[PDB]
Amino acid sequence: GGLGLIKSLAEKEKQLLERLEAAKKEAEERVKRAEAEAKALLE
Amino acid sequence: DDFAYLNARVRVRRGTLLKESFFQEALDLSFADFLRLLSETVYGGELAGQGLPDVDRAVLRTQAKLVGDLPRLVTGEAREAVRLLLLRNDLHNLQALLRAKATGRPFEEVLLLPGTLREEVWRQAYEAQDPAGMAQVLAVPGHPLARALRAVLRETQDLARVEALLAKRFFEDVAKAAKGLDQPALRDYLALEVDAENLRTAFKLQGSGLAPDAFFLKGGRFVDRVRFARLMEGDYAVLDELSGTPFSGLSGVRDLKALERGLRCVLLKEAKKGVQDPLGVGLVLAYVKEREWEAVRLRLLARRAYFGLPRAQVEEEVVC
Amino acid sequence: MAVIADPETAQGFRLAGLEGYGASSAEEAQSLLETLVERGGYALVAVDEALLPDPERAVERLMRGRDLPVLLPIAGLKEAFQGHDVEGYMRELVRKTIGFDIKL
Amino acid sequence: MIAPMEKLVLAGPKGRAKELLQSLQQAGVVHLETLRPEALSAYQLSPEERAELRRWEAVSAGAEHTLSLLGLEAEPARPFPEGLEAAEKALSPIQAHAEGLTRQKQELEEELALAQAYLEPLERLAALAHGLDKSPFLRVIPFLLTEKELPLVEEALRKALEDRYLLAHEAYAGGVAALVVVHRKEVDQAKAALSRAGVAELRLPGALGELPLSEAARRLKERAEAAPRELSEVRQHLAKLARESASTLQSLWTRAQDEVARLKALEELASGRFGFALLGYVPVKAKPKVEEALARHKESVVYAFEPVDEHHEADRIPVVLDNPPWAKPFELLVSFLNTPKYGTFDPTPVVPVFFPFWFGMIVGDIGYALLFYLVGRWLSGYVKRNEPLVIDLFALKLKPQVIGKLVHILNWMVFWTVVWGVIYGEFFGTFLEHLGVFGTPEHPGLIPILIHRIDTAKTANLLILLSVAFGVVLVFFGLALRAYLGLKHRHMAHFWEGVGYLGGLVGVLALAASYLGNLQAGWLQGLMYLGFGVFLLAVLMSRIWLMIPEIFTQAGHILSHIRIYAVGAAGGILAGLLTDVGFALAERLGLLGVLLGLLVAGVLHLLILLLTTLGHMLQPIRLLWVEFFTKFGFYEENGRPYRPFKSVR
Repeated sequence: GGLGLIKSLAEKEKQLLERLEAAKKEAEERVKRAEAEAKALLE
Repeated sequence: DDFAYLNARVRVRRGTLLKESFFQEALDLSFADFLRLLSETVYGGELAGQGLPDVDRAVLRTQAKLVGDLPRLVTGEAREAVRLLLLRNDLHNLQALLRAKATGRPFEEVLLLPGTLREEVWRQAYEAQDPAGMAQVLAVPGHPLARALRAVLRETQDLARVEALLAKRFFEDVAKAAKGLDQPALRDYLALEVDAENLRTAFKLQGSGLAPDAFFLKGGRFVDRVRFARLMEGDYAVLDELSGTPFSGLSGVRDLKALERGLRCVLLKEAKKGVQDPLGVGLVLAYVKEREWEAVRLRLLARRAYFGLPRAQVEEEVVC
Repeated sequence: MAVIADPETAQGFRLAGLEGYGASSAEEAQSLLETLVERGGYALVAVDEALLPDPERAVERLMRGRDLPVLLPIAGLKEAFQGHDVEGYMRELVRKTIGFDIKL
Repeated sequence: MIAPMEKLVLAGPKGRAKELLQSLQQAGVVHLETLRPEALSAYQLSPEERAELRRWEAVSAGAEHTLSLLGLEAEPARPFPEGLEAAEKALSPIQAHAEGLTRQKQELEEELALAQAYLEPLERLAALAHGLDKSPFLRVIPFLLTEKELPLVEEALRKALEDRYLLAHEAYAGGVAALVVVHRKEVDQAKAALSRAGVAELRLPGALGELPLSEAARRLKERAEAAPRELSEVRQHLAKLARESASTLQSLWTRAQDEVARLKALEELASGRFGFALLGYVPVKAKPKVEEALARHKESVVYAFEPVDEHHEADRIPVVLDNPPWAKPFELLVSFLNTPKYGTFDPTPVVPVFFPFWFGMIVGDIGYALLFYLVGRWLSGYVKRNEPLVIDLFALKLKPQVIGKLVHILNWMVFWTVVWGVIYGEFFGTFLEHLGVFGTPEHPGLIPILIHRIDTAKTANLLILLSVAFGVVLVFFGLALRAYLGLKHRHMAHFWEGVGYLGGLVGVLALAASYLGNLQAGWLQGLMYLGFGVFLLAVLMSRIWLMIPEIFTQAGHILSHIRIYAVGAAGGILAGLLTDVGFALAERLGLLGVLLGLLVAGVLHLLILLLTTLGHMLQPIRLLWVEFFTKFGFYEENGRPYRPFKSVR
């Protein structure tokens, strides 16, 4: 099915948007790790 | 084709007309009395609410309902004749379309009043690369504007001088088609309109100093090109030279307001001669011009009631 | 330039080649006034008397400096049967201006 | 017959979509589809893509205007792969030189026209202006007017300065250059009075009606002496630029039209959120070419070629002919009509099967057949010349493919035409009067005529029966096609209607040949009763009230086939009358003006051929389109044709 191929494209775009959302979210998780390390180092 | 089956509905619509006392009593109102009298009128059947713009929109809808059908319900030589009656709104829509294409505003900029062809054609004509392609998109078979704009289109791409020369060729081809019909009175009425428009261009261009032969048109019978140049110059004697023609009372006038008022008066008087022809098509043209005089009277009384005009302020509007 | 009176009034100005607006209520008149003030339009604004009598308010609140969009309390046509009572406007003007109303 | 025309989709990434779109436009063998509705984006490309597309479209428009001002026409060719700004730079210099040359040509042409319009008049008026050129006391009222009605303005001159106002008209007899001179202000008043009497000042445009008359005459003479060599050099440099840059402009216009078509095709995409899909239809015969195009996708991002729909509901299906090589040329006449409903009966084969047969039955002049053969030889030489046929007052511009299809159709017509003309036995009309090639018992000279056709006492009923049999057979074939198509679409209304109309026609022919025909109505009385019963039974099973009006209209359509035999007999009788008159007036009237009489008769025969044979051929295809299509319908919703990606080349 062609719109079932659109559905396979929906699984793939969930993978793409997953890489997007995990990247731009995991970056702020590393922001958390960085501020933890540096604030403890300052203290 | 049948100039009588349409003439029966024309006589029925002629039965649906307001008298002169409907406006004479309307000389004193307060737009609520006028709203009630219009609510009695058939044109108030599309009466939406209160206000001048609602009144004008209802008048336009009533004009489309009672006058727009005359372009339909006919086929043949009678259709080719009756198409060239409600043609000023179509040429105005085409002129606004050319002005919008040359200007650059939105395609929904002008309000695009009702004419003869489909408005979807006018919407589709907003996007066209060639002017001849836009003419072919606007090409109806018996549309005189389609033949006029195509013949005038062999000058440039899109010019304002092209638009003015297209209006000149539009009046010229209208006169050519009016000569090219088997109608004893429609040719005379169209020629009277052509000579009046020549006089109107002369009075609007009096003192401009431009070339009158480039401004003067061909198709009239009441005036001369030398008379046209004399009207182009500051000589009201040429307007006094109009004796015996339908331009009788148009004499001793220099102000264009009362001049075109009397011109419209002479045109409506010539249109009153259309009741003599109950078998041709000029009776329907008389009905259309009667609805036009009613429409001018309606928007006039509407402005008078909405702005509180004096009776003397519009006394020169209902003399005929 | 720009004016605000009424759509029926403003279409004459747009026919002049002059930017028009039109508001039925006085608050919407200050709304359109505020609109053309924020969208600083060539420095002139005329306002009808019937909507705003003394339309200095939006420019003295917003464009306190530079004096640029010149305001005019213009007369409206349904009221221009009367003719604004120009003398009374002038008396009101000098009384607003130097405080001291007298007779000319 | 129409092909399978399967549907197909694919998807990938967006840049992958642009690359695959460029390939599938290079392999432009598939019509597209919208597929807007579900689970996908609108695939609005980019504002940057919109700007580049507007730039390329303006480039194509500028190339079109450059060819127009050059006068050349847009001929497709192999494109020029170049950058957009680079192609713009290549366009801009030639377009600038062309625009400047065109404006200079228009200006110099109008200037030479206005100079030649008043050259000698300005010179004679300047020779008359040897005593007031710019004298600050008296104006110079010039009027290049009509013939010597000089007293009509001399009345106003008598109203002017009476023993003064030097006013005469010297020369240049195309217009009497009435020059008057009195003063400044009184002369202005007198010019007003003379214009009231009818007068005009020599007001030229530019500077000639704006500078002093001696200086205007010098400038006009200078422009008149200079304009011819300038116009010749302008035309020469314009033609040189055209012959130097037309191929580059054409390749640029081809590449620009290709890129613009690719951009417009990019508007029809179906995005998948940083990824994109596309779908459409294409025939089954190019599925190998479709796969060969599909290999160029990045990992061949998967294209699926799914099957087309059934007899129900295939309206966005593309349409194509797909005829045989024998049947390929017949499609051009069928192209004047619309397209089918994707499962309808392609009647294109019966067109070449019967139209040439009825055409050969129509015209039986072997000399006119050889004239058509020589005309086809001339057209074939034009085709071998590989030039598009251009007919100016006929406005007939033709590529060689349509002309070759016409020539093949003409040869296929002429074969059966010569066959039936040998059957009628007529060489350039009745040459058997002069050289008795046809054989009758009245005067046997040579081989006998199968159809004598000069005598109708033995041949007319046979010819009418032949026409009626061919017409009833075609009517049976058309009603059978209607019923078979109603069975194929499984809509019993159309099939039962075709069955009832066929039964009514059969019973009508049976009752006609029984009552109005011969005797012995026993073998066909039950036949007519069965036809009437079939008509009534299908009327009950149909209930459409498609009345005896419909049956009588079908009957008239069947009976109209005798017009073929009618027009054939008419043309034959006319040709025989003209040939007998020519042979008599040549040989029997003297036997000496055989050249003059034969030439006049052949010229009249050529005039009659030019007046008759066009409509004579037209009546067969008119009968074909009016019968074979109309019994089978062929007037339902017109179909949607195969509009693949163009790649105009």
